Amino acid sequence: MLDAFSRVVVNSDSKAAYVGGSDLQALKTFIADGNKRLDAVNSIVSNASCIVSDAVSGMICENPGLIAPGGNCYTNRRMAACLRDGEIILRYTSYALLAGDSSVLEDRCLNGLKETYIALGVPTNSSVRAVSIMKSAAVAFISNTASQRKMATTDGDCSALSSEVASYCDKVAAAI
Amino acid sequence: MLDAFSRVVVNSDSKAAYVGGSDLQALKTFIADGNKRLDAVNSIVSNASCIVSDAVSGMICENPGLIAPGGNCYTNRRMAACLRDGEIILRYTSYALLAGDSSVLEDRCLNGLKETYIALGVPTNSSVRAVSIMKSAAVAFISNTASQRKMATTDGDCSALSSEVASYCDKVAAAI
Amino acid sequence: TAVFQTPNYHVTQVGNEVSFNCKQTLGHDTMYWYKQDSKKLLKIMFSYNNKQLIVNETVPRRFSPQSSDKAHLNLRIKSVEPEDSAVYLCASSFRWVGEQYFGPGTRLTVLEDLKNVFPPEVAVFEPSAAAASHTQKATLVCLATGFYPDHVELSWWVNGKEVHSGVCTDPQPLKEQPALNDSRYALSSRLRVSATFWQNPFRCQVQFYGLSENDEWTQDRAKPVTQIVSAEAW
Amino acid sequence: MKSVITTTISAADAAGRFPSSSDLESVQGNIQRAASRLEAAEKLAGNHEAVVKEAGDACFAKYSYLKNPGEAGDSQEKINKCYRDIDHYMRLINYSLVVGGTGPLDEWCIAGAREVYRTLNLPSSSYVAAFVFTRDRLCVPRDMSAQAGVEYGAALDYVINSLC
Amino acid sequence: QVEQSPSALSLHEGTSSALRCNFTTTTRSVQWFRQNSRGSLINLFYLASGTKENGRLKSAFDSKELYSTLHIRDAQLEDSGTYFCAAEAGSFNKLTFGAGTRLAVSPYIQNPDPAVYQLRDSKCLFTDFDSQTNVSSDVYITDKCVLDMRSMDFKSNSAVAWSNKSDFACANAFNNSIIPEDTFFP
Ligand SMILES: *CCC1=C(C)C(=O)NC1Cc1[nH]c(/C=C2\N=C(C[C@H]3NC(=O)C(CC)=C3C)C(C)=C2CCC(=O)O)c(CCC(=O)O)c1C
Ligand SMILES: *CCC1=C(C)C(=O)NC1Cc1[nH]c(/C=C2\N=C(C[C@H]3NC(=O)C(CC)=C3C)C(C)=C2CCC(=O)O)c(CCC(=O)O)c1C
Ligand SMILES: *[C@H](C)C1=C(C)C(=O)N[C@@H]1Cc1[nH]c(/C=C2\N=C(C[C@H]3NC(=O)C(CC)=C3C)C(C)=C2CCC(=O)O)c(CCC(=O)O)c1C
Ligand SMILES: *[C@H](C)C1=C(C)C(=O)N[C@H]1Cc1[nH]c(/C=C2\N=C(C[C@H]3NC(=O)C(CC)=C3C)C(C)=C2CCC(=O)O)c(CCC(=O)O)c1C
Ligand SMILES: *[C@H](C)C1=C(C)C(=O)N[C@H]1Cc1[nH]c(/C=C2\N=C(C[C@H]3NC(=O)C(CC)=C3C)C(C)=C2CCC(=O)O)c(CCC(=O)O)c1C
Ligand SMILES: *[C@H](C)C1=C(C)[C@@H](CC2=N/C(=C\c3[nH]c(C[C@@H]4NC(=O)C(C)=C4[C@H](*)C)c(C)c3CCC(=O)O)C(CCC(=O)O)=C2C)NC1=O
Ligand SMILES: *[C@H](C)C1=C(C)[C@@H](CC2=N/C(=C\c3[nH]c(C[C@@H]4NC(=O)C(C)=C4[C@H](*)C)c(C)c3CCC(=O)O)C(CCC(=O)O)=C2C)NC1=O
Ligand SMILES: CCC1=C(C)[C@@H](CC2=N/C(=C\c3[nH]c(CC4NC(=O)C(C)=C4CC)c(C)c3CCC(=O)O)C(CCC(=O)O)=C2C)NC1=O
Repeated sequence: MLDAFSRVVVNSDSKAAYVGGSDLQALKTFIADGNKRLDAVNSIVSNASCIVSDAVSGMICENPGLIAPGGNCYTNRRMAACLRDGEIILRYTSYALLAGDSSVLEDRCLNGLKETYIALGVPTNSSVRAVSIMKSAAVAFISNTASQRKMATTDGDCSALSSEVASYCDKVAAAI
Repeated sequence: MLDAFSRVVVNSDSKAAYVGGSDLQALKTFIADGNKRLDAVNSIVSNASCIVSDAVSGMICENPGLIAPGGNCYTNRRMAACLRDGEIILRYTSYALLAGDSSVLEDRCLNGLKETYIALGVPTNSSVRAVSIMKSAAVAFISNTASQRKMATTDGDCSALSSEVASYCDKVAAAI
Repeated sequence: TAVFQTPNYHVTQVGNEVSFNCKQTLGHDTMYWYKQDSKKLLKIMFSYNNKQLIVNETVPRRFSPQSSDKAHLNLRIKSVEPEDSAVYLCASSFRWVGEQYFGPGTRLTVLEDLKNVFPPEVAVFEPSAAAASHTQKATLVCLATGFYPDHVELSWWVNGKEVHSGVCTDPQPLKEQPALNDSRYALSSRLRVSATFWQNPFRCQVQFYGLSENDEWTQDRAKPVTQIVSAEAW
Repeated sequence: MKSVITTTISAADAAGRFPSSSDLESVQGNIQRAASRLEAAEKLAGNHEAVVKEAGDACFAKYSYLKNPGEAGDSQEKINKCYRDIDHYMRLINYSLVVGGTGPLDEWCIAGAREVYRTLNLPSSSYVAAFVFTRDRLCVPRDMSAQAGVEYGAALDYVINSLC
Repeated sequence: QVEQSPSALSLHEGTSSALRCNFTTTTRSVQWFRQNSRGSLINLFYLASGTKENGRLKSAFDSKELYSTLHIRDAQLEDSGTYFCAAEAGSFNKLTFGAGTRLAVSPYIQNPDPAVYQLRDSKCLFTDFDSQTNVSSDVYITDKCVLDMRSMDFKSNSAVAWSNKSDFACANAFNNSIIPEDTFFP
């Protein structure tokens, strides 16, 4: 996996070039927003259980056929499977967010996921309803606009970070 | 793998229904013929060596090209391979018969067998001549009509069981 | 919110086929079909949880109920028979804990001969002069006569505003020719107002539910279809 | 699906063996005990709704605090699911009594159950309350025969012991 | 099954009364409805071995004694209808209904003015009588009807009687019935 700096270095390398001055100033911007980024990550991981059962309960909320016989959240074993998968995806997008790169999300989690699901019978339109709910639960927590819980941070615009985390959730909703 | 009762339960479950009264009486019929079924299984396994070398010798009997250079029973190594495969299939159909379900025959023995054979070069028209001979060796022993050996059982009609064991042999002859 | 059920009334002839529909906009997951006899006694016919029928109380083969959604339940009856005339009530509830919520119902009359269906004749009488001079109040009277089956809804409309203030429609109808097979019914209503209100220069309206396009009318008399028959006065 | 027949066959399959006397005796035991577990199974299947309903009432009687806002009974839809879950469990007990082993309980309701309930805030104790009530409520010979009481009570103890 | 008493009930405005309903097997809960004139079942109570109050109605359910009652206090005219108990008795899979109780409240008439008028047909109304009087072959006599002007707070029992035969006039229209001696005929 790569992070923000390794990603700049891989791109510089494809041209056999030392790191541009433009790229250095981008990276020092990355560094300037270091602490906002850490607060972003902290606001997701401190609420991970909330985010994952919100999203799965919601998925089932909008389509109760999932928990009728033959649906993929039917037994306790499949419900627990789905909760684990929600948790796993959220973990790899919190890696992405802390990394500044989607490298690890794509490499260690999304690669072959679409196939695995096709094989198992896991409804993909539903996985992405869950992931899209997690997207909003998460950008709420980042932006500190979640209804039932706040997290004291200093006053600033965290919108670039929220958009980042939403772009990683969309990478997931697209891998399948 | 499933057996007769687990199979009734899986079917009941697909409708989220407790086990019908009709199904219960079918199962108590299964139980009523319990002891005939055990005699059926005993009459196959007590003769397994007979059944398997009858069938393979017969396969070779009707087509001696199998044991000419290039045929698949040519060396001692391939002949012994074929005897093992005869024995294995007979074992999985005696599991089927004792189970009341073809679940274990299909899951642990037939799955990918057709492919494996295509890969190895194993003549499939011949495997099924052998399996079809085993079918008759077996329903003979069940029905106690084998020429050179009898097995003292009480007087009754074991025809449903024989048909069962022939249906499992046909599942094999069809998997390839 | 409520259990909604169509049609309200239905007349058909022995051998036709009928179909009632019930839906419910409550959060519910169980729906029932009850049959109310003419002795005012309810018996359950069918119950449904999700798509799966869970109660079937030995109804004859003609009655067949179809559910699509958990908020929908329909019932089709084929080869309708004369003893099937009753009120069909759809209910709804949670399966395990909760009270049953009912819907308006569907009265189904099954007629031997389809030509027994007559619409009403609506006639408004005028308030007595003595009444204005002795009670300082004037009382109007409406009469709906010679209809069958008793599937009618009577209202009073005064200058385009329906008035349920000071109105009294008879609870049960009056059979015109008792002991003469299916008698035709008559039904009176009253609208009392003040002498001043009448003095300044009303419409008695009777909605009737009869035959539909699902019935063959070969008689000379005009087809007795669902219609509004109203009388007026000023 | 764990059961006498499946357990025995797959012991033999693991060993490369045809069925032998141990295997045939094992099935014979399945024949002997058949007739009282199927009795339990039929009595349960014939009265599932009343059992489910007494059990759920007993649960919410023992833990009235569950009906508070924020608890797992703060809405009519949630209480109704609770009785639904109890019914799922009793359906699986029905299966367990018909198969002859705890297979159906094992795969279809035990497997994910601690994680699922940890995550939807469903106290383990409430289900234990409902199964203990059902167990103690059973009455011999009123409700079923003695050796069917044994089978029924047994599956209930198994499901109880999976929540401790 | 489920026996509900009394079968019918004729109460004066103000009277209080009770309806009982007895069951034969163990009952998990009881539901009381009132059926209005259009035939919808209005839910009154749903209870399990307790008491509940609602306005002028009060219900109770003793599960070990297998009974349930409905009490009506200070009966108003809006309380008329057919009243039903349903028990979840038996195997708790269906509701069993009782036979019904036909309940009818007749208004208390502050000041009675019994009379028999005649109505002129645009293109006999025995109004304003006292609720103690009852009414009765080509003469068409409808049963008593209780109307109410909620503006004037004035209730009035009226009956109506018509025919086409010219031999019959309003003078002795209500003759099979017992009209009060004070009836004023114009
Ligand atoms: C994500 C944006 C948030 C929105 C909701 C907002 O309105 N204010 C926000 C966050 C935010 N944080 C800072 C600055 C800091 N964040 C800090 C904690 C993180 N740095 C760490 O080392 C650790 C983990 C070990 C963190 C969790 C810290 C220490 C700072 C700097 C000083 C402080 O604020 O206490 C800013 C900008 C303020 C700044 O000076 O950068 C904003 C907007
Ligand atoms: C398969 C049909 C056979 C045909 C060839 C026939 O004409 N008679 C036949 C078999 C048969 N067996 C019984 C009844 C029993 N079989 C028994 C042995 C099996 N039960 C076991 O527990 C064991 C293994 C451990 C078995 C091998 C037993 C004990 C019985 C019951 C009593 C007995 O016969 O000794 C029947 C029907 C007779 C009945 O009462 O069911 C038939 C037709
Ligand atoms: C009953 C004893 C409990 C007490 C505590 C209470 O007050 N409510 C409950 C039950 C309850 N269950 C859910 C939702 C689920 N229940 C599940 C287990 C169920 N599913 C199965 O297949 C079987 C076993 C085979 C079991 C027993 C599962 C998997 C779910 C999630 C899917 C769903 O049906 O919603 C709730 C809702 C919890 C919420 O926050 O919405 C409640 C209250
Ligand atoms: C949850 C939001 C989904 C909804 C939609 C649904 O109905 N079922 C859901 C999820 C689900 N996932 C499995 C089983 C697997 N998921 C796998 C991928 C995850 N495992 C990983 O290590 C990672 C990260 C790299 C991912 C993302 C894999 C692999 C499996 C198979 C292994 C397993 O535990 O079964 C299931 C169960 C399907 C079944 O019947 O077995 C469900 C229901
Ligand atoms: C016998 C009736 C067939 C006739 C026809 C023939 O001419 N050759 C026959 C059989 C044969 N089978 C192999 C080799 C394999 N058979 C395999 C499947 C079996 N192995 C299992 O575990 C089971 C049960 C689940 C099955 C049914 C597999 C796998 C092999 C490959 C492994 C091996 O021992 O070679 C051969 C030999 C082909 C060769 O030249 O290697 C023959 C001749
Ligand atoms: C059924 C229709 C239903 C389910 C059960 C939910 C699905 C859902 N959740 C959405 C957003 C969301 N979830 C959370 C976490 C949650 N909110 C809190 O304040 C805390 C604490 C928790 C733990 C329970 C958050 C923060 C959000 C943020 C957005 C919001 O409006 O609250 C959501 C919206 C998706 C979208 O924007 O399209 C859905 C559908 N919600 C249900 O209604
Ligand atoms: C070459 C043409 C030839 C071979 C060598 C045999 C092939 C064959 N066997 C058939 C049936 C069969 N085999 C057995 C087992 C055998 N018979 C016994 O009594 C005992 C003991 C043994 C051990 C040797 C049995 C029981 C049977 C039953 C049927 C029968 O007729 O005996 C068979 C028939 C297949 C069919 O029905 O199409 C064949 C072709 N037989 C040969 O002729
Ligand atoms: C497998 C599903 C099985 C259950 C488990 C039980 C569960 C059960 N028992 C009941 C009924 C019931 N059971 C008992 C117990 C009891 N009575 C005695 O004579 C002996 C000494 C006692 C055994 C400990 C009593 C006392 C009652 C009546 C009390 C009541 O129902 O409120 C009832 C109420 C329905 C009814 O009245 O029939 C249920 C639901 N029923 C089943 O079908």
